Amino acid sequence: DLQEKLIAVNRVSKTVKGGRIMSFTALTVVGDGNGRVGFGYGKAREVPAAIQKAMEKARRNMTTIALNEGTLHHPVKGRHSGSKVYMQPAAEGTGVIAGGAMRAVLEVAGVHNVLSKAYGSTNPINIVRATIDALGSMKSPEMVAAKRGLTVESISE
Amino acid sequence: ARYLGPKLKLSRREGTDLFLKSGVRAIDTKCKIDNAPGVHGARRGRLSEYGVQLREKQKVRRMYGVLEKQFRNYYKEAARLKGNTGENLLQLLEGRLDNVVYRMGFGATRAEARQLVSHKAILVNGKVVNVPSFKVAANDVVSIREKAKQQSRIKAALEVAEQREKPTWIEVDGGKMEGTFKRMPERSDLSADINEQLIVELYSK
Amino acid sequence: SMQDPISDMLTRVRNGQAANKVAVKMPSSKLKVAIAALLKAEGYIVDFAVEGEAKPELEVTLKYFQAKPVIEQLKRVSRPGLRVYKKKDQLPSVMGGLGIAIVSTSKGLMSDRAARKAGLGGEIICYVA
Amino acid sequence: KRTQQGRVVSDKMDKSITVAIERFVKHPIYGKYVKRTTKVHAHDENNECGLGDTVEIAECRPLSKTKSWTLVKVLEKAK
Amino acid sequence: MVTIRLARHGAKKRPFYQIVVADSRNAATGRFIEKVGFFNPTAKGQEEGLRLDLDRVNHWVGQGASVSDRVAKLVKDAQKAA
Amino acid sequence: ATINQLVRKPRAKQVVKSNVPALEACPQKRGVCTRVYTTTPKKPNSALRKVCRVRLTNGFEVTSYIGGEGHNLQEHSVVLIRGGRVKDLPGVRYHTVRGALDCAGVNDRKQGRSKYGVKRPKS
RNA sequence: UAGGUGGGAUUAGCUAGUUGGUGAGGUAAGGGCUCACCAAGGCGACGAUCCCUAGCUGGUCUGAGAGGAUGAUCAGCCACAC
RNA sequence: UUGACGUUAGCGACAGAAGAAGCACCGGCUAACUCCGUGCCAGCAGCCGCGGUAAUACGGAGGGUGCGAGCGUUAAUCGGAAUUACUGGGCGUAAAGCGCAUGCAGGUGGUUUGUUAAGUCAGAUGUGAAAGCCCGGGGCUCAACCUCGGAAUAGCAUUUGAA
Ligand SMILES: CN[C@@H]1[C@H](O)[C@H](NC)[C@H]2O[C@@]3(O)C(=O)C[C@@H](C)O[C@H]3O[C@@H]2[C@H]1O
Repeated sequence: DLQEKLIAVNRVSKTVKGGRIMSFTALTVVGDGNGRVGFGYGKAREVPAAIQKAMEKARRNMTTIALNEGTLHHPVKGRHSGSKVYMQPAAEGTGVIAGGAMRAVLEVAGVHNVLSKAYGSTNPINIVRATIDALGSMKSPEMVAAKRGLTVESISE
Repeated sequence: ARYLGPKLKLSRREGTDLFLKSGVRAIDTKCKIDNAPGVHGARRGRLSEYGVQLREKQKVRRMYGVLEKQFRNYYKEAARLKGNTGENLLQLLEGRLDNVVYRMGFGATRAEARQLVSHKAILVNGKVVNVPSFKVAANDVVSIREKAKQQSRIKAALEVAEQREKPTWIEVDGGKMEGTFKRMPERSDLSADINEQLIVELYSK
Repeated sequence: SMQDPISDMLTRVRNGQAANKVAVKMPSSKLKVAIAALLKAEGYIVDFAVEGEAKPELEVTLKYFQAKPVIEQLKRVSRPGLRVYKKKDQLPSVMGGLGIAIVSTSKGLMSDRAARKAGLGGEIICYVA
Repeated sequence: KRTQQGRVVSDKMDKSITVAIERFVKHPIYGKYVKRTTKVHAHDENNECGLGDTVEIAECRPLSKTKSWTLVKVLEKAK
Repeated sequence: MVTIRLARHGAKKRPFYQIVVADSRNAATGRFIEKVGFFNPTAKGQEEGLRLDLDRVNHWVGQGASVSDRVAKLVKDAQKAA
Repeated sequence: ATINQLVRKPRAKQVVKSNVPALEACPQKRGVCTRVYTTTPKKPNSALRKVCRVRLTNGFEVTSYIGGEGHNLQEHSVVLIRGGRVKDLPGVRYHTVRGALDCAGVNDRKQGRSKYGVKRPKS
């Protein structure tokens, strides 16, 4: 499987005695639409090579997230650098109500119904890190019951 | 208003068939369907998420021949209604009389269907309805007035609709020229080419 | 001055769990012990014990699972500087129902679940998740 | 018998206690509970009460421009 | 005086009357004491033409409420309905 | 800020300002041109930009831009002004509504005509 | 009667029928409502006084909400009629 | 005998595609690109900017996009703005710790028994106009609209409990 999205391309510069070496950063996200998601950030002097590098990096850095059949089990907060993300489970039909970067991550991860907001910096590179920080923080009701030595019933009763 | 202008052009933009002609000739034989309209038609590339969403919304509007103000109201109802906003929107579009006289086969297109409806050809439960956008309910009986039972366009369109797959939520006696909207279609019943999700997303954006 | 012993209890637990401490001791009190009892019931601590008669100390044994601390969140809600009382229909859900909120009702100190089932509101002490 | 308790906060008027009634209210915005105070000139026929006393007053007919409360009962006299 | 009278609501050309107890001095469509029923002069299908709480009508008449001629006829109609 | 601080002094609403103070919250305003001149943009930009000093009905004197190629505005012309900064021209906060009162449509415009007051070409 | 209902502290004191008492008058009716007399009270940092703005409400608009903005039409209340 | 509306709605019958499409935009944001004219001029512009010779930014044209009996502009409110942050922000260096302290009012306050029940919580009763909003219906060919029932009115008063 592995759906791969390109969140951002950006032209960066190193100043040099000559003039300016201009290069390209690519922020990509990969996942299986069913719990795995990874990001990759690649650099190169050509755009295709950056995307390629990012994709390769992404594949290696993928991570399980506990989803509730296309939504979250509970609300989560993420933070990275100055980017803060809130995401909340939603009813089916809602769609991914996330903003930029955050929606790419949620697409490939397999979230179809979520409510989001991104506070603070909306810098793609940081949002993506916050989003996957948050998706990492999610636990299934079973996991939460396992940890508290109770049953899914008793947790919710 | 109703969009009165060239039909296949729309299909070319949307990059698909919207069934805006009767399927007696293949859309590809009547137009360069794989090129968009105009002088930059053979130059397609990156569309934005916004553009992607926009297109999907327009795909569905243009299929059913609804303008934006109406379409946006449908979305608002689909939202208000209980359950899946995406599905509700499709069942709202599928419940329209101009669509329902097309699904039954009285009209060869959804635009002929609409003329039939406007021109007072159609009864619903034996009363004359000439509002395209009327919401045919479950177990309603859409029929053709005895006056119009002799229109050869109708007879034509029935055999055109034989060439398509049957709606399993509509029953039609084309001999008596009456149909029953048995029930509202499910999401499964309709095209899975439609990504309703994107249209919901467009109307949050 | 220390003007919120409950928050001090929670801090001590939160910092203990962070430092991978086995147990945490603090000056005991009724409400501290009551909280500790609920946290045991809900499976967030291992156990507690109140030693001493003159100046009683409380010892919460902390709980780890897969070498992560069981308590993720331990946020105090009703501070001294801003008390928080919710009616039964307005009780906070924590971690989408998977965490507790310790309510103090007039029939004792209970989770938000048990408070809702009891149709009691009360003072919101903290969120445990 | 909807009375209200309070504390005498002036007594210098003849036959009149100013009584400070104290309500504890949640703040509309910020959520904090907050002492707020109604002063309410009551009528004291006998000049019983003294600055500091805790009295129970009851609403009555207007007895002056500012007095439409009356002393029911002194609850706790001052030190 | 207190009167039981029709208060026109509805739309242009489609009058729908609330039967109200009111001080006579008010505008017919303004301050009323109690709504005791309604009268749809052009009711179709399942829509009721006349609801009127006769108990409340009698209550008010017994307190010296007048009835308008129209409400007086609808009271008869609500009694031939009873 | 602490709650008790906010209870003592609540968070202050922010006084916003209109960029079009002369309009006095009206969609347009009539004025009489007192001077119809040209001015040079702020630099990076280079042009001769057609403007009018206008005395409005509310007694404000303001400078309005006169947009589109060519105009018929002398001193004493009665014009309608709307809001609209010209970024290049420091001072100019209003546009002269073309095609309204004494101001005429831009001659021989054929796209965006409504914005310039020109009627539809008789085809 | 109580609570609620704009802005300004580069507006901090304000009040002397003023605040309360007694009696008389007066009113449909309690009441400084008025007068005489006695006392010196009353209000105010939980913002009196002053200044600016403003009819109030049901609602309306916006907002995930909490809020923010607003008070045409309709209905209630108030005020006014060169 | 009583209809202002009134030549009423609603129905039929005729005849014929017959009588009926604009407006903004197409440099990025933002859906839609080319060619000519122009040459820091003329002009554009919400923001970033565009124009000094191959201008997808100016003007026209062709083509396209959006919307449609409208479409644009201006004004105005909220939103986005977590950019006054209660929900929901900050203050080493970005704006922000009073130079330091003492201290009244205020805010807050250790442990514990009992009591009280002001705060808190639960319930009852009264009230919270009607309309509106929302949910189910009902009636207009549909819709707007009208309308029935409910929910709501997060409050307040009285009252009974919990502690
Ligand atoms: C003195 N010779 C210099 C010296 O080799 C410089 N490197 C330290 C070298 O640096 C270059 O290679 C650069 O990259 C910069 C450029 C301006 O000059 C180039 O040529 C530079 C040579 O001219």
